[PDB]
Amino acid sequence: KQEAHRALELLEDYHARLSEPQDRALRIAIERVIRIFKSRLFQALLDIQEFYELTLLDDSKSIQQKTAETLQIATKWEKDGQAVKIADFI
Amino acid sequence: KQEAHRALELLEDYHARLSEPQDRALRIAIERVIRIFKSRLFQALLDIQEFYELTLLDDSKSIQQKTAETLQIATKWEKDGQAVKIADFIK
Repeated sequence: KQEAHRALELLEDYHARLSEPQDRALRIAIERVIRIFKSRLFQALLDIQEFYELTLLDDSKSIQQKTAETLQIATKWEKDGQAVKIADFI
Repeated sequence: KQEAHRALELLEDYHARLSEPQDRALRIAIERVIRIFKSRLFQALLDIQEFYELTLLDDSKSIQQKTAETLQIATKWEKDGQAVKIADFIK
């Protein structure tokens, strides 16, 4: 139970088993959750891809510079639980 | 290539090839990226697990109430997905 790596798998399976017409509104709402979650995951993975490209693959940057940039990215992620993040900002 | 689903794999491979002593500080910094990224993914997965438990598994909630809750969590997560950081507080 509650194997974190399976969380999305289980949500998808719950969706698949929701096949009665009186349950259809819930089914469509869960599809929206699934889409939104996979978009979050995709953006996270692009954070890695963009770091890999801007920093690690750029042979013009010194090891020192690459190290600094590498530390900076992880610090941002580490601080996100205490971050003030404003939806639909100016 | 840049296939998103393999982005962490490629980073793991770069780490593995970064074996010279002058590059060791960068290797250790990359270990920290990998650790922190995995924590981010775990926490995201727990956001699903927590919704699944609280809403979908609770047979005492009507389909209507589960639907309402599911819609609200999508609205919230959509706002979160585009929110911009302005500050963080120590602690």
